[PDB]
Amino acid sequence: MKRIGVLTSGGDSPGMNAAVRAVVRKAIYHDVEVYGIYNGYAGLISGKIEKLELGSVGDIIHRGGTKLYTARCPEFKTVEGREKGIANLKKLGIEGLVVIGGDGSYMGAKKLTEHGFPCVGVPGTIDNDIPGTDFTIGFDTALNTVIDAIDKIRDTATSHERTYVIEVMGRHAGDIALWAGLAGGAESILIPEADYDMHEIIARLKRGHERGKKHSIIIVAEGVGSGVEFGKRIEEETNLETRVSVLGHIQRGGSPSAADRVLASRLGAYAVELLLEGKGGRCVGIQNNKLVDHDIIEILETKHTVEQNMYQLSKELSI
Amino acid sequence: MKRIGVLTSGGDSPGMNAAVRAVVRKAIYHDVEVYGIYNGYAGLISGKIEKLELGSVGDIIHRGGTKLYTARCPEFKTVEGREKGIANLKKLGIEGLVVIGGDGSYMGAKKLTEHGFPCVGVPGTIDNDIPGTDFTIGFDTALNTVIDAIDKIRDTATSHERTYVIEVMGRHAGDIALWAGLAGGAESILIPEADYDMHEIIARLKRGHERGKKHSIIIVAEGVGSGVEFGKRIEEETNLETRVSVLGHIQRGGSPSAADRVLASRLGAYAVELLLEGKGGRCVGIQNNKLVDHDIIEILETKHTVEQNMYQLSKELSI
Amino acid sequence: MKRIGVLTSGGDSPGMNAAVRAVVRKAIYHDVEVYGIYNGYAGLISGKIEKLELGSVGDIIHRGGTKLYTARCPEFKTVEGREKGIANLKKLGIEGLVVIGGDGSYMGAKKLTEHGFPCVGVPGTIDNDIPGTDFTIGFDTALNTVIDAIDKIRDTATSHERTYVIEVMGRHAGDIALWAGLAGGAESILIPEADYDMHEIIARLKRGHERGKKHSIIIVAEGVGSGVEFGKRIEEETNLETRVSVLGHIQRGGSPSAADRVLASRLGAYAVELLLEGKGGRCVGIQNNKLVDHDIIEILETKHTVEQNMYQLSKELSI
Amino acid sequence: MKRIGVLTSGGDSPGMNAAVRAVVRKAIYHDVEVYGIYNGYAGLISGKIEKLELGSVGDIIHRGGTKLYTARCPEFKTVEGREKGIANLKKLGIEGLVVIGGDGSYMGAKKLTEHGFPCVGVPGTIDNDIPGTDFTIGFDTALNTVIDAIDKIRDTATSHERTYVIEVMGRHAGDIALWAGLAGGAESILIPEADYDMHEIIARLKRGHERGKKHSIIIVAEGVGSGVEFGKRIEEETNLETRVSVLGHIQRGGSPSAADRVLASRLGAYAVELLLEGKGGRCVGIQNNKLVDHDIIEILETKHTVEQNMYQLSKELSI
Repeated sequence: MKRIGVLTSGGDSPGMNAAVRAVVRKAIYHDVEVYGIYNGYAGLISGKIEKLELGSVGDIIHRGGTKLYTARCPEFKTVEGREKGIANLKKLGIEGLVVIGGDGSYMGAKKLTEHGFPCVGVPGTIDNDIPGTDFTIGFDTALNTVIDAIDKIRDTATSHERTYVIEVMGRHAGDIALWAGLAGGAESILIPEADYDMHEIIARLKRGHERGKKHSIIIVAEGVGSGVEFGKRIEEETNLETRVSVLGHIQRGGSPSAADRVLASRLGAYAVELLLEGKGGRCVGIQNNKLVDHDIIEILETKHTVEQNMYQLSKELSI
Repeated sequence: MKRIGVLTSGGDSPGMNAAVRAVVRKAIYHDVEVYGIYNGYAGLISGKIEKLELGSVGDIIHRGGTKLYTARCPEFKTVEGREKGIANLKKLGIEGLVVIGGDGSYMGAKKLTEHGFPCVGVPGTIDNDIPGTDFTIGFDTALNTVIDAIDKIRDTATSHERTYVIEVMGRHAGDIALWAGLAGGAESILIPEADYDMHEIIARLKRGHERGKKHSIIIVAEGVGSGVEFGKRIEEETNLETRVSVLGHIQRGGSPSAADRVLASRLGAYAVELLLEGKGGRCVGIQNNKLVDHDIIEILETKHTVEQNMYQLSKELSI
Repeated sequence: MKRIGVLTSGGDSPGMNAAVRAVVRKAIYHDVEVYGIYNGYAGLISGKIEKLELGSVGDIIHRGGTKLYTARCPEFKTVEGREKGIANLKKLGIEGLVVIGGDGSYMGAKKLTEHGFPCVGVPGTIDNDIPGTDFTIGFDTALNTVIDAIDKIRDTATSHERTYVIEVMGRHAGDIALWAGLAGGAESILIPEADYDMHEIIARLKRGHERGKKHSIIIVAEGVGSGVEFGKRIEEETNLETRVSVLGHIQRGGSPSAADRVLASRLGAYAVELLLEGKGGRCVGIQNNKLVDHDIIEILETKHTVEQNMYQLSKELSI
Repeated sequence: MKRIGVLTSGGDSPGMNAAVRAVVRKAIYHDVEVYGIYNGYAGLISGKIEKLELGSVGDIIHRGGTKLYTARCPEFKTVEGREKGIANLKKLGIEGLVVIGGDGSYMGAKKLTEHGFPCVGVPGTIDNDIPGTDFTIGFDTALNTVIDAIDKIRDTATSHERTYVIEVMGRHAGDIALWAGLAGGAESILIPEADYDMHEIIARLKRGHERGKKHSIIIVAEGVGSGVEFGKRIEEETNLETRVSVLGHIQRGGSPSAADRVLASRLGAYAVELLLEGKGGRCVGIQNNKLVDHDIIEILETKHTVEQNMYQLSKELSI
């Protein structure tokens, strides 16, 4: 292989630039040309595609977002859109693709592999919800964004002796909520993977202000519901000054943590390695602190777990 | 004067600990005892009041919030509550008070001055809306909190070529919005002090994506209305992927900037100075980069201004 | 067991407070009293020891440093000092210790175990150089402190087209330098575990400014030598504007990352678990993303490794 | 005037990009072309000069450093180099310059003004040492960088009960040291503008550990001397665990504070205003919180002051 393409799709995550940078530098190390495909899969159709040179990735490792941009491409799922896509690839003689992003995106990449264009998938999402990896690029950075906000809310909650409900992103996964709750010492944490009881939660909360906890923080993964809901249902059964904050899209942006930069660098180079190796339809990741890769289809079946032993601990440390 | 009290009321702001620390150290420098009154004016009634020693303020300069806590005291406005308050003061022989916080709080302090208890007011609020000062303690820190969030939203807005409406606090004042908009290069800024036109705003926004601005940031002071409102009214007349984020209470918390620490230190010591000087019913502040103090009643009349020359500039730099 | 003690010794690391908080809450969860021993082992001698209550650990999870303090105790290594230590323990009926900190500290804890006081060791150091764990509490936070400083130096190095040598801590281990070099995209990285050639480094550096790299960052673990030394030996063979910066003790302080909070919470609670279990002379940690514990003596022999596959990568991505 | 040029020289400072962005947008607002001159004055000689478009300044307001780069140009001081400079300007028909940076740089701009090329100077330096302005672009951001490092050192100094000497930049001015010392609650502050006594400093320091201050922070402007020097002379007369840290070039880099963005935006636009007005040989700034401009030569004579009333305060709050 002498020429490959690279793109980012799904929700952007911090560390995507560091991955792109890694795919480019690693390929050029091996005398392979790399083409930046812009706007996710929507670039395979518009043909917005450009050679990426060394100087192209020379000031991005520390930058949030993706310099290739990202976009939803239903067009590409159609046989028509798909072949417009393939035709643009052949046209530039691109032989393989590294796809960086969500689990929506791993489908486009197995499709292309079956049509002669080997693709390797790279997990980019703050949600930490891609199978085949303990960790996705942007998770760690998200966590730091969250705890930073929580730390600031604790200052005001404490000064005013108020209780706060904080909604975190995560889509359908409780990892952000679970790790950020733990890390911020939240009185309770609500996540899709583990049962909660709202009465047990009020209870823990009255028996905190009894003993003189004046303030509390409750963490709610957006995958369980709305913080503005939980906050009111709480104000009712305690008649107690409650505030809600919905952190929102800040969780997505920002210069990536050291953890995410290293992860993106390691996985991006890894991906190129397998492409240049005759492997296609694989995704890479980190499992048990070891770099692994997997047949994509084998593991799109497998369902996501948080570590329950970590949820228990959050209960034991909140009392 | 040999014994004074100090308290924080209204919304807490970062830098309040640094002010308290300054009031305590400055008084003790002058052989004056200081008493920490907890829970704002609500402590003058409960009598939750404690001598503050040097070691009391020895690890707070960098801490957000107020270690004296703060609370609303309608009780204290009543003649009854007020005299319970006065009685607790006499009881401990506290002769004067430094009051740190909002403009609600400057009233309690003029009241006490007329009843023989000289009080000096110190501007603590992130809103920057206290007359007698160009700047209030916590403003600068708020600004940094805001631009930090904006910087993170710009990463995702840019990657996805989306337009964002960001709601900032400020109560009734546009200073947060105005300074943060400018500082983040917002396409437009909505503030109570200056007229905006929503059509002029859509216009500036179509004539941006014409020339190929894929993304925009619009800043809305909460004193003009709801970002979830503006965001939808925008989605309608552009049919264009709009997102809203309501920053919320993070703007209130967090370790204070260097600017706020210095300001709080300078004003807190200044306040003690005037108390120990036979001045009462005064507030202090910084005007034209000079430390000043003012008869409170003379200037509770005066109405708040942003700098309009700074609003113009924001228009000229957004086009 | 109904009563245990906890202390921090060695160099302090961010996340030590979160570990202490976890040891306290986890033990109180199980109806076990906990005593805070201050000033490391020097507290077992002075008897500066205090019961720790729930409210004791109620505002520290996000705090850098150790609220129990830490100090070197040669005294304690002596039979005399040691038995003054033991006598204070019996005096308060403390039956076991959780020891949080460096590998110096694991010796004190095996000593106590042989003298009827079961001790469990917990890895607290930014150096990431404790055997039995892939990661030590404070490493991740150190990394972020480093990359943050690097990011700032890159700004000025880039603007002025200068080359910079940056010395990072790590004692005898290259993990900080290795991970932070990778994460910051350093042109080269000098670490004790892997050979470097200074001429190969000048070479990579001339062949960078040939192709128009105006600026470079070189990372030096303090365990290989002095940056002020490498910088000059570089200025000589290139006659090229070189700057050195020695990051220093900032790498030790600061509010811990989400990663370090979680790690410290998990390992702290884990430690209590084994103490309360009849296990002594063990240290815990995380290996292959799994919580593990080890006979201390078995593994004080084992020698530290960085991941060499990660050093290669840094070479491949710098060219 | 229809065509101007803009460049940055001297030490780079955070907020220089925001100033450049402001000069460009403000001129284009008025139908005036702007040319980016690269590498400071060294670009007037090499002719490395490029038209700057709107999209040129579209993603820099939040960026540290200068995208125009900066360099020392002794060549330009020579009549020869100077006229190669002028010839490149005429060649592109550039009629005026906005010069952003140090006080070295204000000389180049008065020179050009006398040779028919009106120039306006804009204060860009972290040192806050440019006459005609209370504040220079990058100062505020420097302060925050410093206090952030101090806050981290306090964590470890406190945990270990050590005393620390911290050297800060500032060249010949004590403003960084003075403001950051105040803001960090330093035990003492050494600055060129105010006398210190080393024995008075040891004294304050023994009478601190008498009363049980276990740790202290001393701040030294690099313009008074070396921290590694003060630290040793302190270790001698106290025999007390002393540590030195030289913050270094981190103080120069990093995304600018909200304060610096606003200042740079305001002064940048202001500069263009005067150029387009027939004013030349002027520099702008902020004095008594008011935007002002000054004949350059009139005020290169005037000598720099810190506010002494602010140094006193630091003495009074440290005791």
